[PDB]
Order: sequence, then structure tokens, then C-alpha cells
Amino acid sequence: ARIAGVEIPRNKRVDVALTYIYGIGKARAKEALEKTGINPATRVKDLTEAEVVRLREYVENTWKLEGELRAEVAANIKRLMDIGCYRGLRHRRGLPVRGQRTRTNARTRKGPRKTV
Amino acid sequence: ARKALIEKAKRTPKFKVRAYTRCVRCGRARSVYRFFGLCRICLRELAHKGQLPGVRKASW
Amino acid sequence: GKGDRRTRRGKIWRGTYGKYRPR
Amino acid sequence: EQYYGTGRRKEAVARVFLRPGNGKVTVNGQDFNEYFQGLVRAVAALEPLRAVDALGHFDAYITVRGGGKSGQIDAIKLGIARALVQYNPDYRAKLKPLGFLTRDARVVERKKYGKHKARRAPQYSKR
Amino acid sequence: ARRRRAEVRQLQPDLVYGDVLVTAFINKIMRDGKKNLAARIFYDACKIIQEKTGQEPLKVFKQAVENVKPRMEVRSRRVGGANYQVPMEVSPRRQQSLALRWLVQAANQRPERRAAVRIAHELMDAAEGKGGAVKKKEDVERMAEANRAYAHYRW
Amino acid sequence: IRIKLRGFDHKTLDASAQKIVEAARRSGAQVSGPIPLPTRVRRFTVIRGPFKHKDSREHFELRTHNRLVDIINPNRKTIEQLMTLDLPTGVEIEIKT
Amino acid sequence: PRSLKKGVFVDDHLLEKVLELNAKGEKRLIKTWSRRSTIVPEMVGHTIAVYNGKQHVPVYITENMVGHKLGEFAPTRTYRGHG
RNA sequence: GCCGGGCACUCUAACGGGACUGCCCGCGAAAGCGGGAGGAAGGAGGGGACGACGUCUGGUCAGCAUGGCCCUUACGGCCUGGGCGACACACGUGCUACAAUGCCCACUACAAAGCGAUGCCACCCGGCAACGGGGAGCUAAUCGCAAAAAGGUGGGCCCAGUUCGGAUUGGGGUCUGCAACCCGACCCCAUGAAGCCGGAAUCGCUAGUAAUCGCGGAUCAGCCAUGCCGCGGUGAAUAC
Ligand SMILES: [Mg+2]
Ligand SMILES: [Mg+2]
Ligand SMILES: [Mg+2]
Ligand SMILES: [Mg+2]
Ligand SMILES: [Mg+2]
Ligand SMILES: [Mg+2]
Ligand SMILES: [Mg+2]
Ligand SMILES: [Mg+2]
Ligand SMILES: [Mg+2]
Ligand SMILES: [Mg+2]
Ligand SMILES: [Mg+2]
Ligand SMILES: [Mg+2]
Ligand SMILES: [Mg+2]
Ligand SMILES: [Mg+2]
Ligand SMILES: [Mg+2]
Ligand SMILES: [Mg+2]
Ligand SMILES: [Mg+2]
Ligand SMILES: [Mg+2]
Ligand SMILES: [Mg+2]
Ligand SMILES: [Mg+2]
Ligand SMILES: [Mg+2]
Ligand SMILES: [Mg+2]
Ligand SMILES: [Mg+2]
Ligand SMILES: [Mg+2]
Ligand SMILES: [Mg+2]
Ligand SMILES: [Mg+2]
Ligand SMILES: [Mg+2]
Ligand SMILES: [Mg+2]
Ligand SMILES: [Mg+2]
Ligand SMILES: [Mg+2]
Ligand SMILES: [Mg+2]
Ligand SMILES: [Mg+2]
Ligand SMILES: [Mg+2]
Ligand SMILES: [Mg+2]
Ligand SMILES: [Zn+2]
Repeated sequence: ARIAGVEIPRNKRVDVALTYIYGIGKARAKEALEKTGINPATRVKDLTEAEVVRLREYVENTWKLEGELRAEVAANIKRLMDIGCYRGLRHRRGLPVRGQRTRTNARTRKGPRKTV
Repeated sequence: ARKALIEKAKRTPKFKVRAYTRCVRCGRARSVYRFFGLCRICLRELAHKGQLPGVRKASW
Repeated sequence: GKGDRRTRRGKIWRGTYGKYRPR
Repeated sequence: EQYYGTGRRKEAVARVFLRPGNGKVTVNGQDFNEYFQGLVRAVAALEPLRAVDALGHFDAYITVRGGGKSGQIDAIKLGIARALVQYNPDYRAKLKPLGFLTRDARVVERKKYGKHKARRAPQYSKR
Repeated sequence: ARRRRAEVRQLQPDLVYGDVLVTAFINKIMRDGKKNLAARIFYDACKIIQEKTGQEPLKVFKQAVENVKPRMEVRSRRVGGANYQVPMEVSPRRQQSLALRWLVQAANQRPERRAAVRIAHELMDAAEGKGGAVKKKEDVERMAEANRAYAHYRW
Repeated sequence: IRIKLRGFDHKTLDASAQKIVEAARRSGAQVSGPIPLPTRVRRFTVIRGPFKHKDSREHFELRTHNRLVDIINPNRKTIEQLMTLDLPTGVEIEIKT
Repeated sequence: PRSLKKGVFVDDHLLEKVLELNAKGEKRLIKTWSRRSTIVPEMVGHTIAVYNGKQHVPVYITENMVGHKLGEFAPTRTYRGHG
């Protein structure tokens, strides 16, 4: 896989493709293409192996991405769950965490309706 | 909780956040207009009587 | 869009400002 | 030297000035086609001059206030028509059959309490 | 409705062809009261049936209109314990409405990606007696012909 | 040189808005007329009954009409006689220069 | 959250009890109604009884659970599920 | 419109006029009905205010009033905390969507009604930003809220669970407030769920209406407002 650890979509503009990475959004895309002087409009198939490794090297070195990103956030909930925080019990009982009503909706955390 | 509440309402509190308006005519805690000092019920009652200066029904 | 805060149309909906809707 | 009619439509008010000249038309300090660009509904505002063959014969200074671009357009369409009737009283024939002198009181209806809008009622469920 | 028949709204003739029928067509195209876009959408297609077909746009439009206008339709009527589909002539008023409606409806069924083009090609197909716009009219007519049995049931 | 006239009822505003303007028009000399400024309106909308019944309200309004008059060429014969004027209860005045 | 420019909030009266005990060496029990408080570095190792509206809940504080509020460790609701 | 100068025009806001089947043809015993004219307006001009005797032993002893019945170291009262915000589920009203008649960025137009002296806050500066420090005007047709938005011009996206959609969560900040754990809003980085147009069934609207677009106000420290009361922009289809 190309960058970073994943193979971003060839045939799209280089800035959109990057967002197909866990950890890089629209902001971080234009932000990587600034500090490398790479045209935000060009199709990924049309990068130099030079442009590749430059764009490659910045992104991988500045930000935590794919695997490790998931890993910390995991550990972040891991600890929150394990200290017995209120936000912990909500993760451990699988319910929502941010002061939403649960009497209705709440589905995205709860899952499909378990009818009775 | 009633008369002790209209009375608790006027006295200056333990923190200024706790200021709440009580309709000066009947003591209603809800729907109290700043301009008159009244609740939407008394609002209508005094008005209909014609004891509210300059106040009249809107028709457009 | 109208529910998407990170856009122009989105912040007009809320009636607030930011990088995604400047004043 | 000049001919003025008052044009109204909705919240839009039209101060229109007819003056013999090439056929130049101006709204709020811009050329007509600049101020109404891409508005297909525009070219019809300059209709009453076709009612009496005035396409080239007059110039126009025009201010406009209130409403929107198409409410402002209909006011103009009235005002230049309004202004012609003074420049030549005999122009009444071939202006009334076009309804160019008449102005419609058609305006946005009051939002009514107990409704979503002026008429859209809230949706209702019995059983 | 109940008291007196409705007064048929006379439209403003379109500014590009002076036509009271194109205007109507526009409105059936117009979503959300955004006529400006719907006007262009039509007008662009005129340019598009100009490119691919060198003759008057308005001419393609009016024949296609005529080829989608249905002369008969069946219309419901429950006599007894069944709802009998009675055939009736379509008034010129209604033919136009259904034709203009199906034109746009069939137009929006097309796969080409821009609204201007969809209108163009369906008008290209409709004036030449092809397309879904007709596939609706033929359907409506066979349905009517099929029930000449119940033809005596006219109101 | 400025007179400002403000009340809740306009038919008593225009009475007093003319009366002050007649006075200065008497004792010299310039009256720039009773110019009626736009009214500032505070509507009150309220559910009719004391309990529930949301889809039925009543509309009340309060009209604070405005007036302005300009006595331009002073003539302090006006400076004394205005200090004695018969301006009815429901109306306020503000005097500037 | 609590505006960074201002303070890190602890109810005056409770902070003192921790600090008094710090001198003497901790720890007795601390019945409190201070949910609005922040757990604060001086509090580690103490055992604080937080009022959840009902009970005084015994919470041993650790080096890991510092930046939070107290009441996050005294649950306000009892829930065992349905059915 | 910055100064002279003017109130003509737009306007502001009070007092009038005007519309009455009054005129014409006609059908009619009449009242009226079809048509014609003049006229901005035509046959109740559009909308509003306004709801008969009664019905529902309708609703509200929790806005208030009130008979009576009941309590008196308490069924009264003061406080700190919590609950009213729970969640195997079911229903009502809604918001935002599933996209190209669309999404996004830049530049560029045209409303109205309101609101505002520990109030709205021009403008300048620090900040990606919410905001923060300066600071002018306005008891407000003067100053501010203020950009209206859909629209127009240009450019990008190219039919993809996507540059559609913005829920869920992680991390970091601003503000209001004594205090945002339960339980506020907002800003930013990252995460980017369901959803490809909805089963039986079912709602609204007859024209400046429906649909779509933004703006304000009441309550109000802040706000869970996508609610409500209004306001304009654009603007249909159809009634045999
Ligand atoms: Mg990404
Ligand atoms: Mg909750
Ligand atoms: Mg009482
Ligand atoms: Mg409060
Ligand atoms: Mg109150
Ligand atoms: Mg988006
Ligand atoms: Mg939409
Ligand atoms: Mg044009
Ligand atoms: Mg409207
Ligand atoms: Mg409702
Ligand atoms: Mg109901
Ligand atoms: Mg069809
Ligand atoms: Mg005059
Ligand atoms: Mg009649
Ligand atoms: Mg009963
Ligand atoms: Mg009672
Ligand atoms: Mg009683
Ligand atoms: Mg509740
Ligand atoms: Mg359901
Ligand atoms: Mg809702
Ligand atoms: Mg729903
Ligand atoms: Mg996905
Ligand atoms: Mg909170
Ligand atoms: Mg996306
Ligand atoms: Mg799916
Ligand atoms: Mg698709
Ligand atoms: Mg849809
Ligand atoms: Mg549907
Ligand atoms: Mg069915
Ligand atoms: Mg109706
Ligand atoms: Mg306000
Ligand atoms: Mg607010
Ligand atoms: Mg919430
Ligand atoms: Mg709003
Ligand atoms: Zn009251």
C-alpha cells in the first residue's frame, strides 16, 4: 500500500484521496499539500515517485494514523471504562455518552430495535 | 410550595443566577413578561379590562 | 448539508461563525 | 424632457424616468442587463414599450427599492407603462387590454396562529 | 368543485417564443419555485436539440406534445360489487396536462446525467413517436380500447 | 430649536403636535412641520385559556407613535409661552437644540 | 468545559480538609456534597464519600483519575436493565 | 445626497375619497343571475378582528378566585444533593437527508418586520475559530443587530454509500454562570453511522396558496429552538 499503510484511490484529485485515510481530513489534506508544495488539483495517478515520497514522508511523520490512532483512542476508552468514570459505565453498558435522551432514538449507540 | 415562593422570589438571593420572575399580580412563575411584570394570563385580564395603558387588540 | 457544521450552509443553519463561515 | 410613473409590486417600489434617447435603460446606477443578468424574467419588464412601439424611442433612469429582483421587475414593468400614459393619453387603448395599467394586490399572506404557515396546517393523527 | 367549475388559469407567454404552451412545460419542470433554473433547463435543451437536430426547437416541442397527448383514457366507476373501468374521451385541456406531465416524468426517467439533456432527448424521441412519454400514452390507450365493453357507461 | 412629541394614542398626539406648532407659528417665526416618524410596535401574543389549548392565542399590540416639530427661528417670546402649554396626560415631550 | 483562563474549581471547604490532613498525614472519611468539584492532585489516595443524592459513595482516588469531576464517580441512577 | 438647494419622487403617518349591481345589453313578478363598460380595484376586492341558544356532568381546585374535606415540631418551611434529562421497547409532532433541477469554494446582488444604555455594539488589533483586548456611534427613520438566503458569474466534483448524508465517538479549546459529573451552547482536529426514496396505512394545500428560502421576536445568565408567533424572497399543478 502507498500512503500511509493504505493505498489511496488513484483517479481522484490528490487532496480528496488522502481523506480515505483514517486520521486525515479535508483540512489535513490541503495542509499536507501546502508544506510540500503539491498541487491539490492533480490526480493521484499523476504523482511523481518524488512527489509520492515527499507527501508520504510528511504525513506519516507529523500525525498518528490508521493503526496507532485507533490504538490510543482504544486505550483512551479502555482507561475511561476502567477508572469507573460515568463515561466509562456508559461505554461498558454500551449506551450513549453525551447527554442524549435514551427514551427514544439513541439508536446509533443502541443498535436495531430489540422489540417486545 | 406557594406563598413562601412568591415571597422567596423578591428577596435578593445567595447567587445572582437564581433570579427568577414571578407574576407580580398572581404569582405565576411561568410565562412572565418583563415589560408588564405579569403572566400571560394576567396580561390578558388587565388588558381586556382596559387597565393597561396604550394596550389594545392586534388585528391585521 | 444544512446539518453539517463544517460547511457554509451548515453554519448559516445554526446562526454561528467560524473558519467554515467567516464574518 | 422626462416622464415618471410610480410602479409597485409587493414590497418593491419603482421610480422610473422616461426620456427620448437611444434606448438605454438603467437601474440603480448599472446597465439594465447588468442588474438583471441571467434573469430570464427581466426582458418582459420592458414590455409596455412594445405595446406602443417604443423599443428605441426612450432612455431610462430607474431606481428600485423593496422586494426582490422579480418583484422589482414587475414594478418597473408597471412604472414605464405608467409613465407612457402621461406622455401620450391616447395610449390608453392598447394598454388596458394588456392589463399594463393595473397593479395586483397579490402579496404574501399573514402567518396564522395554529398553522405552520398561512394555510399549511399541522399534521394530525387520530387512532 | 361543488358550486361552479374552476376558472382555467391563463399563463404568461414565454419571453423567448411568446408561447403559452412552453410556459406550462416550464412549470411542470420547475421544482421548489425555482423557475430560473427550470427555464434554463428547458432553454438549454432547445440549444441541445438545435445542435443535434437542425430545425426549430419549438417545432420539435409541439409535435412531441401532440404525440404524447392521449385521446382516450379509462376512468373509474364502481357499479355494483366491482369497480368498472369506463373509457372516456380526454378533453383537450386534460390531454395537454397529462402530456406535459408525462413528458417531464418520462424525461426524468432517462439515464443521461444533466436535466437539460434529458428534456432534449425525450423531446427528440417523443416527436418521432418513441420514448417512455409515448409508452405511457400507448398504455393509457390500449387500456381504454380494452374496455369498449363498458363504453356505454359514459357520464 | 427642537421639539419631540411621543405618546400611546395618536389622536392626542396630533392634537398636541399641532397645538405646539401653532404656538411657535404665532410668536415667531419658523415652523418646520409636524413630521410623523415611524411607530415602534411591541406585540404581545398569548394562549387564551389558563391551561393547554395551544392552537388558540390572542394578539395584543402597543403603539409608541413618534412626532417631531422644528421651530427654527426662535424668538424668545416662544421661550416663555411654551413653558405654559396644555399638553394632555398620555404624551411626553423632549426638548433639544 | 470549565474555561481554561479561569481557575480549576474545587469547593473551598473540601480543599482545606485534604490539605489539613496532608500535614497530619491522611486519612479518615470525607462525607461531601461536592460533585461540582474537580478531583485534584492533592486528593490521591484518600477515600472520599460522595453524595449521589442518596448515599455517601466511598471512592479511592488514583494517579490516573485526576482531571475529572467528583460526581463522575458517584452514580445518580440505579439501573439493572429491563425484564 | 458628501455640501448648497429643493419635498417634486420613494417614504413616514394621520384625515379623506373610492365600489354601490351605480350605467349598458339581457333573462326575471321580484330579490337576483350571465354578459358589457368605466375604473388601481367587481359583484362579500385579499387577509384579519369578531364565535348565537346550547352540546360535550369537555378542560383547568397546579395561574387566580372559591364551598367543603383533610394536615399542624408538619401534607407547613429553610437548605445542600439528586430527580423531572432513566431505556429491553411502542406511538404522536418534527429536523436533517438519501443527492447532479445536486454538493462545495470565490467573487457579486434584491427584502421585511422587529429589536437594542452593566443594551445593540460600527471600526482596529490578537486568534484557524468560537472568542478575547481595545474603541466610536446610538435614550435611536440618525447609530447598531446586518450578511438577507434561495438567486446571478466563474471554477471544482462526475454517478460512486461518493467532495452524497452528518449521526456516533476520541482529542483539544471559547463563553455564560458561584457552579456545566449527572446535565448547556459554540469553535477546531480527527472519527464519517444509518440512509439508494420508504410495508399495511396516512397528512396538508384551491394562488401570491402549496413547495422551497432566509430574517426577527417573545421567554431568556447561557441554553438543549429542529418548537412557537411573525416577516419578506422565489413561486406552481389542478378542480370533468
Ligand atoms: Mg479521513
Ligand atoms: Mg440523557
Ligand atoms: Mg395560593
Ligand atoms: Mg435563571
Ligand atoms: Mg419566568
Ligand atoms: Mg458534506
Ligand atoms: Mg433542502
Ligand atoms: Mg436576459
Ligand atoms: Mg412567505
Ligand atoms: Mg403546534
Ligand atoms: Mg391534536
Ligand atoms: Mg409515466
Ligand atoms: Mg406634497
Ligand atoms: Mg352578479
Ligand atoms: Mg368531568
Ligand atoms: Mg386552587
Ligand atoms: Mg377549594
Ligand atoms: Mg418534563
Ligand atoms: Mg416507529
Ligand atoms: Mg422538531
Ligand atoms: Mg416523523
Ligand atoms: Mg460509509
Ligand atoms: Mg450541564
Ligand atoms: Mg462525506
Ligand atoms: Mg447500507
Ligand atoms: Mg446513487
Ligand atoms: Mg426526497
Ligand atoms: Mg415520498
Ligand atoms: Mg392504499
Ligand atoms: Mg378553501
Ligand atoms: Mg431578543
Ligand atoms: Mg436566545
Ligand atoms: Mg441535548
Ligand atoms: Mg430561528
Ligand atoms: Zn398572573
